[PDB]
Amino acid sequence: TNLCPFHEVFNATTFASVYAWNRKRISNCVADYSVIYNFAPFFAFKCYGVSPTKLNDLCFTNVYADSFVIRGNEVSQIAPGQTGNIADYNYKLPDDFTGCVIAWNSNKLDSKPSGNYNYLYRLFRKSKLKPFERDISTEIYQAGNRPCNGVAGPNCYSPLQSYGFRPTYGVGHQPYRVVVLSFELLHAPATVCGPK
Amino acid sequence: SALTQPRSVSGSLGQSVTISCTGISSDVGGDNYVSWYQQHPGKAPKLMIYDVSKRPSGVPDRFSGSKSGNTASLTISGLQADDEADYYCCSYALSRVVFGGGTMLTVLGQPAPSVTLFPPSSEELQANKATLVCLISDFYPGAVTVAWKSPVGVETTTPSKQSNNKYAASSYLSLTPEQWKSHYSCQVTHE
Amino acid sequence: QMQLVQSGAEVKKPGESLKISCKGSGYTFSYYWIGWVRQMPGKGLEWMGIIYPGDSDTRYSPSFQGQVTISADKSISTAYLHWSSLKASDTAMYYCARQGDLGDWILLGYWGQGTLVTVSSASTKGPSVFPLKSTAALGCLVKDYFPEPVTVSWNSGALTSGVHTFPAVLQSSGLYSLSSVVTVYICNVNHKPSNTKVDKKV
Repeated sequence: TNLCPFHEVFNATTFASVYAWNRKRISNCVADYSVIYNFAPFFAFKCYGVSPTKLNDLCFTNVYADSFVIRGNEVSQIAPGQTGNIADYNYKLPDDFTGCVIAWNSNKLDSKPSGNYNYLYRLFRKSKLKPFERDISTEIYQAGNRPCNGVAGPNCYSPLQSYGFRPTYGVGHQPYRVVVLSFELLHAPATVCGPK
Repeated sequence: SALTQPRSVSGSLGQSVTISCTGISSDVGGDNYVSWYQQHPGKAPKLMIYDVSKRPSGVPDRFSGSKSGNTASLTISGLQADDEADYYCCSYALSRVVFGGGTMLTVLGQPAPSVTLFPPSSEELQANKATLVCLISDFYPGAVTVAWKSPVGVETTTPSKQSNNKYAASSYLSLTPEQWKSHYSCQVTHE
Repeated sequence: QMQLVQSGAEVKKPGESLKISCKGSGYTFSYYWIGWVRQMPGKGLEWMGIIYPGDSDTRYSPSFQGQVTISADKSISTAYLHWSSLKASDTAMYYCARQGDLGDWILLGYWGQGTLVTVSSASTKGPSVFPLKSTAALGCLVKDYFPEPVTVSWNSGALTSGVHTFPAVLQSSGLYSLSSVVTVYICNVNHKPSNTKVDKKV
């Protein structure tokens, strides 16, 4: 059949903010994950429920690639059962997650020496996001009891902050792209498979 | 993919013009990876549009852009003589930039050719050669016709550097000294 | 100020394996990408590749995966193009470009002057100069030169008003020919491809 769109998710120029993680429907393809192994020295390739090696000899019902750039000191939060600003308010994976997390350094691409403010992260929210949830809103978060409006104030602040990634910052503060391939393998019909 | 660009376009001073760029790609993270570059004759490219919803610093505000599906457009709100240059669109969505074929904009404006004939020097005769140089300049239209006087080794170029928005041309009649001394009027015709 | 200068014109024959360079200054030549763009005569631009001076991470285009390799010396802030077994098709004006602080890492913000690379075998001949009711305009006639990057001036650059150098004419013999007139004097011809510099007066 037709090859799988593993391009446009790894070879993309810019990825998306964490609060606007994009999902790409991957169906009716022959998933040849071998093109990822020789892509770059990933910092993390933790697969839950499946082994990275024994991955091209199976089929999946519908796989979704979640792309988003996170900070280095919070890459441990993109995993099952984790907690934190990004885990609770931006992107939360379920405890029963069955997929692979692919993280690698992107300081050479997503980090300008003047500040890449095009990547934002949600810091304040009145409730924690549920698994596979997105919040693209930009409403001012009321921390105090005083009413608020469309303008910031001493007690209601903006919900989205900017990660000022710079090449001079040390490890942990550098940008780290993430590709969370969510698998769902069961008796359901198979739309994507490996190279036989 | 590959971007296609209308090789030639036209316009009039004070009016607007549009350029089409078909073949734009897309990736997971954005779809506005379109940019436009200007390049005058004999100079390097100059970025004028990036992040089509945005403009660079120092570029006139009349260079605005719009996006329409897999196609992007560039609008010059007010054509001037300094806009007679090639425009190349670029798509850098899949980590691989792809340029178009260029669009030569020929603005129409105010239009006679000045001709000057220079006879061969004595050094050319001593070197057993005779070259009659005929010059043409001060004409705006990008077309000029040249002839030689019986009705006539001569070459000439139609285009020329548009320093002051005025075209030019030069012809070089290459003949032997004997054929030159055995006998001229550089005939130039223009609209 | 931010500047990005390239090496001069390089007239070469097939198989000499020349190298073009780009000297960057005015910024940190370690965090900004640096690449090269090709532009053949009359055709459009073509991307070749980029390199991050920090680490030896080079991203090449599918059309230039092994035809040319890009390198960068972070100690001197310079990028290089290394050609091996040049071909007649490599004749083009190669432009250097760098990231920029405006857009994405791949967007070319600032550009260079461009270096002309001519891969030909037309004997690399030098030019011949001849000093040209009119009183008027004086000039000097130059002929018999294949390399196009020729420059003409007057009085080492003292006379500029009324001076106009017109394009050349590539005769059927494979040699160009141009002229320069001064509106009203020593005319200086500098054929860099052959290091042949001559001074003449009308």
